[PDB]
Amino acid sequence: AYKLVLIRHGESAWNLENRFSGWYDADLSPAGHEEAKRGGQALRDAGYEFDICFTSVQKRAIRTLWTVLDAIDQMWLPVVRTWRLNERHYGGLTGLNKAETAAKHGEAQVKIWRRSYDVPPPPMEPDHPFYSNISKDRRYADLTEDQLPSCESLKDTIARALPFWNEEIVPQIKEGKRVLIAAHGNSLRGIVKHLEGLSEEAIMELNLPTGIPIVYELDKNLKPIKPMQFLGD
Amino acid sequence: AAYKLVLIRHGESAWNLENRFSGWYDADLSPAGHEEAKRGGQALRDAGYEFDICFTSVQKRAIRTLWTVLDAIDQMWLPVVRTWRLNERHYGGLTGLNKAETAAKHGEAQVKIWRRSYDVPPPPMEPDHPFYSNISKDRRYADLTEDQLPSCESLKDTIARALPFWNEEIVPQIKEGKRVLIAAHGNSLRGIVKHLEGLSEEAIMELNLPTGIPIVYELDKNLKPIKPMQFLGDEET
Ligand SMILES: O=C(O)c1cc(-c2ccc(F)c(Cl)c2)cc(NS(=O)(=O)c2ccc(-c3ccccc3)cc2)c1O
Ligand SMILES: O=C(O)c1cc(-c2ccc(F)c(Cl)c2)cc(NS(=O)(=O)c2ccc(-c3ccccc3)cc2)c1O
Ligand SMILES: [Cl-]
Repeated sequence: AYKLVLIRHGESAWNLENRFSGWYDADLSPAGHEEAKRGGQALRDAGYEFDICFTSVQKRAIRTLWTVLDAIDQMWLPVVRTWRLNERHYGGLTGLNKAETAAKHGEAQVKIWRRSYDVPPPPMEPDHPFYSNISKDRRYADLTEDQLPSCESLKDTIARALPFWNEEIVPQIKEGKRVLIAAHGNSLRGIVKHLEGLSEEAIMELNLPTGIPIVYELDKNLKPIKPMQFLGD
Repeated sequence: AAYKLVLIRHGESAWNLENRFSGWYDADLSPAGHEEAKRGGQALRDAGYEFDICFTSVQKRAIRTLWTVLDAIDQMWLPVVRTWRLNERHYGGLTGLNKAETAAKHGEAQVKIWRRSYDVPPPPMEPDHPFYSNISKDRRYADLTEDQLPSCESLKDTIARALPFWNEEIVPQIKEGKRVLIAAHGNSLRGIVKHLEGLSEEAIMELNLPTGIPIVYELDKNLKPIKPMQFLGDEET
């Protein structure tokens, strides 16, 4: 029975997890850092051991992983970072709070976006205050023109995450390597969807909690042999 | 020049404060060591340095130094490669002894021999050593052949197992134009400086690298330094 563990980072600075932070590289808030500590301590009290870690290229996920690896005295582990595990790209909405989103686009369009699986929000355009900050970030310079999103539907997000799971993470798990994934709600969502074979309506309802380890036990075909478990209280 | 390389040696560890031999023991930075790294990182930030790949040991006092630097220069997203081959020199049986216990037990003449020689290792870490299993049975070394896992190391041993990693895994990255950062330890960095500068044994044994301070090499396309190593920081530092 393979053992797999996911963790989702906690709160970021300037309330950005409630402002469609997306591909903006918001750091963790102090509270989010503390959550990561607690998730780490939990993994330590339970004596978990990993052999390799996967994360995104966004600092709030990376710091969550650093914090965890610190807590469990495993900062020596190999770490692979990939843009394919980034949070969903929210296009023009990146940085808007809920009221500003409604004011600028109207309630009807917002609802359709909230509930649609393959309707992207509007793309982030060059006068967006995050446009060059994200799309001209060195860390994406190896991405083809069609790989760099200006916006993403949830389906887009999953479609770009799944290839990295297939080609990079599955082979590690199959070799018996205990894997830890520190990433974001919507990239984790694609992994949980493909694991449990969930529906679009189902994955759009799943609300993964932040800062607590998410344990999977999988059979020899990478299928869950029970539901997901949490670690802590 | 064609290429630029940055090295950094970690600062003070918890066992430095106890003046104990660490070697492969995985001692964490002291708070002052952590601040050293923050200043080093800040010096890299103020000079606008950019990297593409990082290499480090599997010892937390180097890894945390690298973490602290990547944080300071806002490049936490960079790929990072960890390897035992960049570990501090293994001090064998002296591991965990402090200065007084070492002097008391072995005397000045024998210690002076050890300090001044290049290919004379200290006594091996025997299985009844108090840190034998904490180090030699630590699972981070499970992939090592019985020949690779040292019981003790001369400086020549440490450089001999460091240089293969620099030839096989760092040189290709450099010749590929990747801007490299190595965060490691005094004696593994000694291997690299010895190789880059063609220094003699006598010279390398006399070389003490500053800690928590960015060490900058300007290399030509053959990886030959074109000037002496430079340091980044304020006038005093
Ligand atoms: O003034 C003196 O009489 C004098 C005496 C000694 C001395 C005395 C008793 C001993 F048992 C030994 Cl081993 C050395 C040392 C120095 N200074 S030193 O040569 O630079 C020197 C510093 C430190 C270490 C050391 C470090 C770590 C572990 C073990 C030894 C060895 C040498 C003296 O000026
Ligand atoms: O850098 C070098 O190449 C170097 C290497 C050695 C050395 C090497 C192998 C050995 F087996 C022994 Cl026993 C010593 C010694 C000195 N000089 S020293 O004065 O003797 C000296 C020794 C040890 C400490 C120390 C001990 C514990 C914690 C923190 C510091 C300080 C000072 C060197 O400059
Ligand atoms: Cl890392």
